[PDB]
Amino acid sequence: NLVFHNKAINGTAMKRLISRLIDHFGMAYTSHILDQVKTLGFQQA
Amino acid sequence: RIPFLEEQVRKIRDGGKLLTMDIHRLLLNEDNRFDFVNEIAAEAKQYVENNRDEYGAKKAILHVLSNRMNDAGVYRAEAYMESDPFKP
Amino acid sequence: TRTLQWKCVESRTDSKRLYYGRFILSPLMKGQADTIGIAMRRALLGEIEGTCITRVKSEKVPHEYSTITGIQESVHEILMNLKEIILRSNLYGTSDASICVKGPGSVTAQDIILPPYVEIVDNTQHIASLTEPIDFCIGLQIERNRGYLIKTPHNFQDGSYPIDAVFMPVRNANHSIHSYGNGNEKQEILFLEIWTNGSLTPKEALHEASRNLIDLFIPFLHMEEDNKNKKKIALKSIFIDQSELPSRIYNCLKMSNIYTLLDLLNNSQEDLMKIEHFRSEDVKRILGILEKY
Amino acid sequence: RTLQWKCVESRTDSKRLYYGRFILSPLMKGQADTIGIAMRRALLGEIEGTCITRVKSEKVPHEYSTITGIQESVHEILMNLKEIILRSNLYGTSDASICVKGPGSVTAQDIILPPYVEIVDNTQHIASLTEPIDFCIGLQIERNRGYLIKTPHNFQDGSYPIDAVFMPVRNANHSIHSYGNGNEKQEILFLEIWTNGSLTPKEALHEASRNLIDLFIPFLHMEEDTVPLSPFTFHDKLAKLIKNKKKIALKSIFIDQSELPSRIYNCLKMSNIYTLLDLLNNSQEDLMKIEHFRSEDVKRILGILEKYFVIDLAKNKF
Amino acid sequence: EELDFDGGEDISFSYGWPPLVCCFGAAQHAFVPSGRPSNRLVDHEWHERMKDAIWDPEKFTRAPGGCSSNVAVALASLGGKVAFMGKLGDDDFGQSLVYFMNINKVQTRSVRLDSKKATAITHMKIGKRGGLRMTTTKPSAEDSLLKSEINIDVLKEAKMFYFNTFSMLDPNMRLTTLRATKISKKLGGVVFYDVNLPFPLWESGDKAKTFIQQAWDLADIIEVTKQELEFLCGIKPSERFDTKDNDRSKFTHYPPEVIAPLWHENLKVLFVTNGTSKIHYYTKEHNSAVLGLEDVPLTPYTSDMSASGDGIIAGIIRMLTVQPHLMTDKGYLERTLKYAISCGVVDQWLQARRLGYPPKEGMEDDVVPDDHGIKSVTEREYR
Amino acid sequence: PSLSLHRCGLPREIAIELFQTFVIRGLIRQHLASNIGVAKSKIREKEPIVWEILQEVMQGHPVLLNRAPTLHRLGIQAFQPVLVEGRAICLHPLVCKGFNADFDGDQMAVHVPLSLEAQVEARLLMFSHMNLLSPAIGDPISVPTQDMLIGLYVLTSGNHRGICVNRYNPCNRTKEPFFSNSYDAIGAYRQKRINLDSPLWLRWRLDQRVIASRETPIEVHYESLGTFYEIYGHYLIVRSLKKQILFIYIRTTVGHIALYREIEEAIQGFSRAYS
Amino acid sequence: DYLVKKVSAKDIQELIKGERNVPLIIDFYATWCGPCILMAQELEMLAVEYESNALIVKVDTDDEYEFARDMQVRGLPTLYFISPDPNKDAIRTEGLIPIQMMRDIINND
Ligand SMILES: [Mg+2]
Repeated sequence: NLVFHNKAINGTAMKRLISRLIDHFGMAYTSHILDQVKTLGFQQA
Repeated sequence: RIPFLEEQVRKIRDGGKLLTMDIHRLLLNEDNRFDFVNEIAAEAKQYVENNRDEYGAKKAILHVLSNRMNDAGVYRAEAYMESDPFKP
Repeated sequence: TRTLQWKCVESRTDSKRLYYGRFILSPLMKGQADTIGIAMRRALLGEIEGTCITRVKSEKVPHEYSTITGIQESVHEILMNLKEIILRSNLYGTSDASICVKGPGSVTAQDIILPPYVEIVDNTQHIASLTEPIDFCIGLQIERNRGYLIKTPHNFQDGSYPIDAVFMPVRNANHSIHSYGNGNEKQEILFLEIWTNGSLTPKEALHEASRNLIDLFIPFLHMEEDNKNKKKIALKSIFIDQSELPSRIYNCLKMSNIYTLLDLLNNSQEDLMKIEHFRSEDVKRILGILEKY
Repeated sequence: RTLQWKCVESRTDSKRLYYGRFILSPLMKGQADTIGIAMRRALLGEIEGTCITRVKSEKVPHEYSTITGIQESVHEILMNLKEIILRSNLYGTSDASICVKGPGSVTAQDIILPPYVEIVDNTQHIASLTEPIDFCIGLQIERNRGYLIKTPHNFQDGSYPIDAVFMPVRNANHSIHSYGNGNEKQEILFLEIWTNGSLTPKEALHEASRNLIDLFIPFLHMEEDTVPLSPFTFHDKLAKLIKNKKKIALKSIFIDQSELPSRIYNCLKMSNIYTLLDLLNNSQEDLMKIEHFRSEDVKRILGILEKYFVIDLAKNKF
Repeated sequence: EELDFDGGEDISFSYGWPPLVCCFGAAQHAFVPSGRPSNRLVDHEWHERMKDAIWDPEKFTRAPGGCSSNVAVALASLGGKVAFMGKLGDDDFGQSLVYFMNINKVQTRSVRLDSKKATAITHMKIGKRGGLRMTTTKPSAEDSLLKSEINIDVLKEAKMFYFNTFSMLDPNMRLTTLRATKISKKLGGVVFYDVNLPFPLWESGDKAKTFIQQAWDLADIIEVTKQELEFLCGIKPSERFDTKDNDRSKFTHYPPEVIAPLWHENLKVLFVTNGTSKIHYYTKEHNSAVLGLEDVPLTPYTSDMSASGDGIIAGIIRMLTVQPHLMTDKGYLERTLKYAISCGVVDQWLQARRLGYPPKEGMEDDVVPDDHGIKSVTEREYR
Repeated sequence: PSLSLHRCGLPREIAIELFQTFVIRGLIRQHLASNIGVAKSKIREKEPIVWEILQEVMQGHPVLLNRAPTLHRLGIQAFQPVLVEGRAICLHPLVCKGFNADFDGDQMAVHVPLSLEAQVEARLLMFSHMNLLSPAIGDPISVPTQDMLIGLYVLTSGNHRGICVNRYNPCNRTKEPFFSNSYDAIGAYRQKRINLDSPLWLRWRLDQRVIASRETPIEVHYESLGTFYEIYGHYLIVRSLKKQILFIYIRTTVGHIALYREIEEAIQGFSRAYS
Repeated sequence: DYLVKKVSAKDIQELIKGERNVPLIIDFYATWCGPCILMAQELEMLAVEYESNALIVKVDTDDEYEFARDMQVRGLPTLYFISPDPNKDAIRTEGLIPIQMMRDIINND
């Protein structure tokens, strides 16, 4: 149920997204989400 | 129902990310996170004082956490030990 | 005894349109697992034949090319429903199919009249629903290609609506490597995962991909039946100037980027003729001068 | 026979450097990339070579000490012997020796080899001699793949190991070009192979193809679940299966042996039921979901099962 | 002159798409009918350099094929629906054979087991002078299947019938296999005659032709080898058979005028195969040929080149039983030939990798209770 | 990069130097050892059994890592050691960025707790998944690093849209086919039939969470039958006569849908593995 | 210097025309055939267990193509388990059979 994004995502956008996911899901879900985001970012780069 | 999702589930079950979820779930019913640590330490000491070698599968703390998670309706392995059957 | 064996560890059938398979190749050495995995993944994703619907002749059914009075959904929706039909066949070339249904209220599903070669995997797929009383007749064409339909056979069609549908029998594939080494030996185990659309089991996909790879790598083994100045730079570095030549010829050769004797020997008589203001008398004189030594 | 390959170019830059170019023109759309990448990964890291593995000198305190009469030290002699290129086809370990005396330059022509191993360069520099001193060196040759780390030092004393590199192919490259066929997309494939002289690029190509075929073969064998490399691997296996353990004899019994009408037989075959144990696993309720079945054939199969076997595992009434 | 038991019609109920193939004959293990001198496309430049590591036989002799059980197992491995009809014994060997077929997905419902007769045992009598043995004392299970035992139901479901000339040797089995062929032909189906002339049929050409003339007429698809084709006709081999270069004299494509005598009315296609090197097909209106590799790892226990023919036949049957309306098309026949060559090469590779090399002069390997074999790396040693 | 958030790569020599006591206890406990000297000689012999016992001991024993300069409050964290070959400790990129990683070789001190209370405190309090917010104001201390941000920006950047993608004005004169699922789009991208920046139409399953700006549609094609198409800058809504959202199509690239799919599948896999 | 020794045309048709006290195992083989090479190993293993109670010989099928057709042979891997006594018959086996069947034939028949 995450917001669909169609614009560029800079560092501040990622920081705000993580700060909102910590409050909405918790640290347990956010850790795995951040790990998967890291993997996808490394693959794309 | 995503079809291609079994790989990361197996990775979670194997790498040991289940304990990170179980600790956070158990910290949802306790007010202080220090009394919970003290209670777990006391229970582990009482369980290791009875049987020295038979503290569980490998350790006692993991055994205590598995016993606490199995009494709430969540099936967990004995002391979170699952060997790899594909090791030659 | 150190024999490469393969096993199917996991097998799941999530639905009639989805499958799963996990395989293991244990005694592989170092560096081979990644190559085998990449090759098998490419073969599974590109070298497996599939069957789908290419053309749809909807001119038989009553429609105004934008909407159908009897069919609830539009023509685009019924085309998108037809392109999702999974078929299992060993067709060579092309084949024609037809679906005709008569009834006041009917849901067109698995009503395709197919030759014995072609089969339908899922009979619950809906082509069109909430059909009002009307004569519903659709003409279909089926092909069997590996990649896709790059170009249609008939560029001009009367009422046939081509569908750009990819065959893609395997939906996804992935590999993993687990290293098991103690000391100097370093063994690797390959873990292949295959997801098929139901047209073929994941076990048959491995055999098809392996046979396709072998057929691709065999052609490299095919064999056809059988039925003073005498040093190096003393002559090579001799620029044309030192060898006496008439002026006309000297100037011409120079404009032709011919400086040394090797450039003159490399150039033939025909291209020499091409040179402007170069004549046959010249070609005989330059040959003589090159031979007069 | 439409695909045609031919050696476009073949040169010999040096006695230890060969170059060959090839072409595969009638290739198809997606086959070229796969062929190219697989042949590249097979030419670099799947072909094997023979190199000197261990060297034994006459009498030296350590590998870093010098020796009279020779300009280079023992370390430089080992580094020069490391670059010697050899050719062989049989696995194992062979011995060689150099026994040159007198002033001059010791080269590869001075190595004496078993009748299986040969030399390629025959002009490489090992060391230089300035005084009439006998030079006697022991050698050890071995065929393998990859590069070897000189970790073990047992089974021999007074010998210095050298880290050999069993890589015959130096570099490889492939290029893909379009054929221009209009509707159908066809592609041309080129291949460049640089070898160190131990084998021609054509032989390296053939060997890489054979290695790829050997790697892809095992997927077509029978699925494993008794000694391999025996034509009677099924006789003794079946003889001991029903004799060693219990409840496994039902696995050896198949539906075919149990007399059944053709209808029930082919219906159970279409239902992925092949053995008697599988027919015993599913209860009587599961035999109804399969299409083209009735209630009388259930009685028939139950009766013939009671005639053949004593009772049923899961086919009982529940 | 044939009996049919129709009964209930279950044709469209549960027959499945892949047409059942009935492979008739005996069930044996590692039996090669005969062997004739032949040639092969190989790279002699690569063989002269690796003479110490490559097993190349002095005189090359290729067998026509294997057995019906081998063809059935190969066709089931390719993915087809096979069924073997034959009679076997109830001893341990027959039961082991049945197991083999079953574990490979061949359908053994047709196979019939007897308790009084063995599997491979034939009783013989010394007879008169000259060592003329008499086989009359007892038939084997294989050569004794009664006409009654033929499972009619399979022959009704099957659309292609396969049988060799090995069963037509015994007078009792000959009538049975001819009855089975005519039953499968009248009920609707094509017959595949894989002539693999056994040892006794290599005496003279006229006797071999008149012996198989009962067959060769009830079959639509016939697969012959080049040596057998030259033996049936008056063609004498004029090749070297031992040279180290390809001179195009071998792998000869005979003109259609040589195929005219043996041709008959109901014949559709004729495959003359020189192995996995070159396969020629002769039809009514056109004819062509397809080349092949036949350069595979050749070890002892595998130099007879039988899995190649087994895989060729399996691929041909698999491609011709799926699209029966394109048995005469040129492009489909070329694709069938290429697929059969690929299948034969793959099966030869598999047999060479499964059955390893025999132990060399220095043998210290663990003794298998029935044989002794080492891998490829083990055979590549100095001494 | 392959390590998780809680695991750390511990070299072999450091691991044995730390767990010598535990591995000697394990040797003397079960079998294959009768005295301390024999156990020490077996450990020095570099046998496979001592490495197997070392792995069995360090399977679930927490270890503490602390940098030499303890400037920040999160400089001391707990990890689970993994036996790795080499002479360098392998850590997670996010934790390394959060621990003030330098270009020079930063020395890392490794400490091993002994008592049960220390182990419980390290496993329940000092792990990295329990401390992700800085105590200054509450901002996430573990944020994607430079390379991860570059990858995400290249994914969610898109491509040109106006004069940089078309030469002449499009007023004088089709896109990729309507992909019913994002799986088909990713499969077509892996098959190299569409580029990463090539626009496409993805059928949206009327989730009604249409993310856009306060911008009226550019055109509304209101037909005579009553089904009008509302064409927006980023999506298309096909609405029938009686106020019914028939179809919704989204015009995006493969990067946005790839990121959305990976986040959603991570959430779903976490929720499923929890059970 | 092996156990099973080679024979020829005339010498093989002499142990049946004479007399003996041990069974005779006549083996047909051809150099070319692969299966036979295996059969020879198990025949040698069987002969090393019966050093005096059984005699095992072998005859090729390329130099003796006339002695094979009258012997009623149909394939390369074939054996003949003839008996010493007269009257009792001959057993012909066709294929690669296990050693257990060979033992059960030479002992119980
Ligand atoms: Mg620093």
